[PDB]
Amino acid sequence: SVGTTFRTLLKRDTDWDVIPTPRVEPNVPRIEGRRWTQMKKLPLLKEKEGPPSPWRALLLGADSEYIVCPPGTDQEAISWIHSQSEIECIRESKSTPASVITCLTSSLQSFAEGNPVRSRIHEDIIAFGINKKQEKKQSASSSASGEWKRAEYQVEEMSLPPWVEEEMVLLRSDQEDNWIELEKNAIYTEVDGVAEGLVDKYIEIVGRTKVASVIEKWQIAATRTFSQLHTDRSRITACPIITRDPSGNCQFWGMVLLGPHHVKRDTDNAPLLIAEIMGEDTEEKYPKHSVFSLKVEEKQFLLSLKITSFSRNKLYTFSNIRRVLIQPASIYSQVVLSRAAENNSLNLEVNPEIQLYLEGAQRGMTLYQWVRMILCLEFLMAIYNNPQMEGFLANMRRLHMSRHAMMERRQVFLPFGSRPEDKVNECIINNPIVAYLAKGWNSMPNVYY
Amino acid sequence: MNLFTPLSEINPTTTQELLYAYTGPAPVAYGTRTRAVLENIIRPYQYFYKEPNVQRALDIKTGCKEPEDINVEGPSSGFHTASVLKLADNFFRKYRPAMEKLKYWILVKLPKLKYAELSKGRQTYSFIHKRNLPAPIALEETVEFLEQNLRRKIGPTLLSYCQAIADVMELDETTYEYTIKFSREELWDQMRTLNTMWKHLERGRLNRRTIATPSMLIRGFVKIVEDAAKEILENVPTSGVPEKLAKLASKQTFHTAVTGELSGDQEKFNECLDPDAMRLMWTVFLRKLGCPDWIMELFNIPFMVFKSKLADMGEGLVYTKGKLTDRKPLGEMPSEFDDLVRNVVGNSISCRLGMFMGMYNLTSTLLALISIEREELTGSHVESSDDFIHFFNCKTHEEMFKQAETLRLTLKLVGINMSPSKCILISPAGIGEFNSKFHHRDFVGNVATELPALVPNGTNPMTDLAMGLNVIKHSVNTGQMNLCTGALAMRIFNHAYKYAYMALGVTRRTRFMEENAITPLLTNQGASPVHSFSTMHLDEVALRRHLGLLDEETLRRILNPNNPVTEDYSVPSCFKYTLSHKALLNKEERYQRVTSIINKLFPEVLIQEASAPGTVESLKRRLELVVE
Amino acid sequence: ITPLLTNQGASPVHSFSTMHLDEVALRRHLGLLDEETLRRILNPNNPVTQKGDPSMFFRIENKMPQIMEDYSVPSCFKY
RNA sequence: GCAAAAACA
Repeated sequence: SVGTTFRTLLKRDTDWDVIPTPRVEPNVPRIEGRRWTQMKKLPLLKEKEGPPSPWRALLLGADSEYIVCPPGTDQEAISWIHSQSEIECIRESKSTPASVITCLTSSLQSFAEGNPVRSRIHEDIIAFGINKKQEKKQSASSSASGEWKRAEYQVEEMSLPPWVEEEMVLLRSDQEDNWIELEKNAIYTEVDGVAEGLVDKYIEIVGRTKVASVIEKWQIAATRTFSQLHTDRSRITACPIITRDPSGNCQFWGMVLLGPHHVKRDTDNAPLLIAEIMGEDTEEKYPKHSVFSLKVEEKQFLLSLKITSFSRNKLYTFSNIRRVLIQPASIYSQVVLSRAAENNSLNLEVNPEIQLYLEGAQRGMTLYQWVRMILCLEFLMAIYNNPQMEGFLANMRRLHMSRHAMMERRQVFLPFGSRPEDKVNECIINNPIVAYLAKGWNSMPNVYY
Repeated sequence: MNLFTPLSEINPTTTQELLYAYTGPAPVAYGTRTRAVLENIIRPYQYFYKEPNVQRALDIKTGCKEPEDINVEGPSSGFHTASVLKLADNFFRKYRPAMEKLKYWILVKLPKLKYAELSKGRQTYSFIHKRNLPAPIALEETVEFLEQNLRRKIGPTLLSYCQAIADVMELDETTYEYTIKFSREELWDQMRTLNTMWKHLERGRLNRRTIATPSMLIRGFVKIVEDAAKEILENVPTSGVPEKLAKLASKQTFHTAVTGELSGDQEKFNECLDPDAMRLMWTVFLRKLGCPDWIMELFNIPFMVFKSKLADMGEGLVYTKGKLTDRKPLGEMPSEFDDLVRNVVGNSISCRLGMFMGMYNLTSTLLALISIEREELTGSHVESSDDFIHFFNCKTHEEMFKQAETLRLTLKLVGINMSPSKCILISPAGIGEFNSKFHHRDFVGNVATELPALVPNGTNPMTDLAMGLNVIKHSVNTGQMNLCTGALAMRIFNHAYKYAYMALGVTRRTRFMEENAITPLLTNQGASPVHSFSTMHLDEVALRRHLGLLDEETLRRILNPNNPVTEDYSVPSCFKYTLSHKALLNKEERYQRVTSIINKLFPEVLIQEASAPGTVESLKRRLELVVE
Repeated sequence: ITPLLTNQGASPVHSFSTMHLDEVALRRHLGLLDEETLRRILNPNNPVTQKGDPSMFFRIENKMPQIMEDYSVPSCFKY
């Protein structure tokens, strides 16, 4: 049942009554439409011009090394590093003042003295942005002038950096250690043996690479930082990034310092001061990093200090960075099982020549190297995930499908106002790896016969 | 990108899984949603006419539009009434068994659904507390309001709830128990009010989106129409719900014929639909099946209310003088949304024509499907919200072009407006994509939008292990993962599970077990994993005893029913433990007493619903029977 | 020549709570004095406040810890 | 400083 004035309430914002009874005869009209078009040209992605985009990631990535320390606990290694080293600044950045080395050394000494959390010092004021919100707000209020206008935000376009290729080729380097220690599951059936053999082969072909060590460093650093964010503190906490090689020695990748971090919301930022052992300094790649000289046991090391704030969600996500291994493992497993379904023979050592487009040429290369480079590129994409990358990949799936269709001798048709490249291009602004993927797509031929 | 396109031994379709931003943080929406909500509201008014005339479009009410006025070169909101009627007629004539089962649903089990299922919904903006409350709390508060201001007890069926809403909406004055009063116009505006919020964890696009949730008063009507839409959608081959893509993949065509394959998306899918078209569709179906009139009102009220939506415009536009920033409501200062200033109603804003995400994701699909049903469209179509795939099976290339063009025009007839840039048509069939699945020749590839978490869920060791292994099993079953991926993922999950429960390295739990000579006998304790790829569907305790890795004495110790601490296929044990201005924390505790006395007296509620007529004090009838 | 300074006729930069703050530093912080003009006002080689004789300077952690060179008072308005 | 159409600091 329905009321009386309730019907008026319903009808006051529509022409028809509660139960429409149109008086027009039901018919579908004939409307003139445009003509579907066809394309010979694969879309050519525009390359944004401007300054090369710097390295914007939580950790260093390729330029990541460690100090070999005598075997012992984390405290022993930190004490050894603090008591056997002197620091002198090489490169100073206005983003990260050189005075934060005092905070880093104080944290090292406190951790060596069995105190992972230490009281605040004066140098911590400009190290974690303490009272920076109030400072900026009061300065803006004092210097405010003019009249209000719309926010009209803007994102600066940046070009493809030259170091992305250097990053890709450096993460390929062989390593002495396996860097991937995953405990094996049980085996009861022969299919379980097949799965475990596939996983072991994948681990042994990607484990001894620099990207695996960088993934381990990222996982450890993010896990240690995340394990301390839950406790609401007001004092600086130190989370060393230390691994062990298969001889007992301690490998010091760096230290991350966590500020007061009075965090309330799950997406709120947390102040961080990340110290890292760098291999080669670069001004245009690390403009916001402060690089210090490090002298342990008459050896040369570069120490990089950066001021960053990083949300709890992102730290939790990067603590599970080991999941990046699945997709290259998927590709490797599919190739291997295809070359087992071809002739009912699981070899587990098949290394086919995968044909790819290299420097605008069609050449083949081994499966193992291809899986390694897939893993490196996937790691770079994962550590550089933002809305630009999401949109770029989502809108590139269609172009990838069209390219596959025209390689498989098929015709691709488009609607009237169909420009699939525009949606990819709108997502290419300043992401280095989005630009790298765009250039890789552009290097391939756009005509197929 | 050249590394993602193999040329030998493997095709780009399978490796397209690499074109996914897995393992990276999902984009997170920051700041005010006012600009996004205002843009969402203003898009449908900008597409009503071929020439953009926003101001003329703010007073259109019913969005019906004449032909030779639909924008064929761009987005076009609104619909054509005659086209909607004809397409609904065509859809009703076809799929007769689906209509018969819809009739069965609407006659038999429609006046049977319990109204308590509205508690398992989404966050609701209470019209009494002036804030957001969980769905069960909102339902309880709303039914208390109905009891207080209507004096007739609400029946178990949700038809009683709908009748109560309709009856209470005719009162000039209402007062809640505190003791706050509501005018009829105030309550009507609250019913019109839509709570909008950012859509979080949304991967796949550059720009963030906002979703809107309805008030609890209209949620019963929304749920009944959505349930009817779902019931009629499960029984139509053109729907996006089931193996439809695989079914169309397993199709053989003529030897020498043109077989197209159109895969595309919808642009401004929620910015070009009008609830009046849905009204016409539902009324046509109901009228041609033969339902009574009260069914007509019952199915038409939701879109009637939605035609007068009052979606909240967030917190306000952002204005900057110098380095300062301020949040200003619309209309305080000029901006690019000045045409909607006249429609500002307090903190909310009125928009007659348009849609929002999260309101009707099934009736929109129904409207698209009734658009599909025509005469010259002799093809196969699968529709799911804003994504679709179409198969063309004709004799001439120009025939295929005409079919595609008339498909686009008919979609525009009700205002679907598929994106020209997102639609790709292949002259020979074999390659396409729909939802996240990918099609290549006779193989269809399911690629997940999200990887499995590969971390413990966070309740207890046994439950977390069971859920993790079940998630991995589901992922491998759907074809998204294989032997190597499954084993690697379960190894990663094992490592994370052991770390999260103090089973790795030196920690308090490990030291406690070591100093007291407690041998770790389970995975969460630190023992070697017992689960394999084949045995990941088995319980840990059940599997260990068969292999002799868990002594029967240990089973007796842990499986003791008299234990201090006590789909999920895990047996209870000592490891099944639960981790430790509102003015509402007291009434959840007193409701706990009500839930505590039950499930101790009634084994029946642990089987079925609480179908006991009356039973206010009447619970004493059972206790006396227990004594007797 | 825009004043940009209190003694040049510009609006006061000092307030009741900012009596202790130096004029040039406060104007630089508030943006009332751009860096290009700061590079000219605070020149240690300006003729206005140039000294008649060279002066000695310390050099912290340098091979030669003392350097003697001509110097001027940094502010051109300290004539 | 993090991050992008404004939130944290």
